[PDB]
Amino acid sequence: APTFVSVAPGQTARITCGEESLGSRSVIWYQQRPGQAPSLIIYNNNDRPSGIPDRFSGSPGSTFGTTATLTITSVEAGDEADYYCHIWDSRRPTNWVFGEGTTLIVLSQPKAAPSVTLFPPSSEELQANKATLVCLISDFYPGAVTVAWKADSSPVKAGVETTTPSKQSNNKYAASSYLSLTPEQWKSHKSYSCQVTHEGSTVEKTVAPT
Amino acid sequence: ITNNAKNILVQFNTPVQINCTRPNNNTRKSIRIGPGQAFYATGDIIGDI
Ligand SMILES: *[C@@H]1O[C@H](CO)[C@@H](O[C@@H]2O[C@H](CO)[C@@H](O[C@@H]3O[C@H](CO[C@H]4O[C@H](CO)[C@@H](O)[C@H](O[C@H]5O[C@H](CO)[C@@H](O)[C@H](O)[C@@H]5O)[C@@H]4O)[C@@H](O)[C@H](O[C@H]4O[C@H](CO)[C@@H](O)[C@H](O)[C@@H]4O[C@H]4O[C@H](CO)[C@@H](O)[C@H](O)[C@@H]4O)[C@@H]3O)[C@H](O)[C@H]2NC(C)=O)[C@H](O)[C@H]1NC(C)=O
Ligand SMILES: *[C@@H]1O[C@H](CO)[C@@H](O[C@@H]2O[C@H](CO)[C@@H](O[C@@H]3O[C@H](CO[C@H]4O[C@H](CO)[C@@H](O)[C@H](O)[C@@H]4O)[C@@H](O)[C@H](O)[C@@H]3O)[C@H](O)[C@H]2NC(C)=O)[C@H](O)[C@H]1NC(C)=O
Repeated sequence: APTFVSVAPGQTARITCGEESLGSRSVIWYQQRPGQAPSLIIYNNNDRPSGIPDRFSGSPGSTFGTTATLTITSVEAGDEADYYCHIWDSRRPTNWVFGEGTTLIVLSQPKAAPSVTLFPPSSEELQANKATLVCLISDFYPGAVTVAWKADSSPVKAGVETTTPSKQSNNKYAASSYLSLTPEQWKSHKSYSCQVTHEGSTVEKTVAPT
Repeated sequence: ITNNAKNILVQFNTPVQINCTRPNNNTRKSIRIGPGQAFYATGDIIGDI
């Protein structure tokens, strides 16, 4: 669902949101800072409300066949947030759900590689007929999550739950991945593994029963 | 003029200008339907209805 865009400090940003325009549009853009409330940036495309800098510009809604675009030039640290677009298309019915937001992130220091540690399910858990693999990921930047569980050759899609990444008073973010299986399944496959990719760099660590 | 069945034709001395448009930006789509024969159908409409 989320879409991330990396922009160096003081450079232009490109934000895509919404479907292709079928009629004359009235695009609305919103700013949702982390933890805060969504704040308005642009209404009726390039036109803005009081107290908004001119660095934010909206693509015109007169053309057809293109997607809306919020352009931010020379991004400051405060502009980094989540941005949603509200589409008012003449050909399309009323939209009550905003479009998939774009997560703008200023680099704000050098990229860090994830530190992964995989642990087998606890022996005490086998007595309770519950088996859980824990894949820990930390010391990574930016906060991009890539979960990949491979039981030997073939993966398992269901039974996996992961949380949102959050920083813990450091550049890094906190990612924890889990997997609920059965005791007879842990002894079924020869070895499990959880692969973690970050910005195109994959890290893999395996685990085997005893 | 007394008989209603006959129409009443009028001729103007000053022209009244009229502006007509079809605001829909249609498109032509030629789909071959026969050898040497081609049928022309309306395609996607660009812009506001
Ligand atoms: C009058 O009725 C006719 C039908 O009788 C309508 O014609 C239809 O119009 C719709 C669009 O309104 C067409 O859907 C589009 O089809 C595109 C072509 O897809 C095919 O080729 C591509 C590769 O070239 C393959 O990937 C596709 O395979 C897949 O799709 C099929 C189902 O069609 C699945 O079964 C397969 O599993 C594949 O998934 C096809 O072979 C297609 O590219 C296009 O996709 C865009 O829109 C979808 C919407 O969900 C997006 O998910 C997708 O990512 C594309 O996104 C566009 O827009 C975004 C911005 O939001 C851009 O960033 C993208 O780059 C892209 O521009 C869509 O699925 C349909 O094919 C067509 N059918 C016929 C027979 O004509 C008329 O529109 C209708 N007109 C009016 C006025 O009423
Ligand atoms: C009715 O709908 C028509 C489309 O079906 C409209 O035709 C469009 O008219 C505009 C100009 O008003 C053309 O724009 C020009 O395009 C050329 C070539 O485009 C090249 O670059 C663009 C990206 O900018 C790219 O998408 C193209 O593929 C080409 O690589 C430019 O050189 C011109 O500067 C100008 O941008 C459209 O191309 C043209 N559409 C088509 C499909 O030909 C028509 O204007 C509509 N009616 C009215 C009254 O506006």
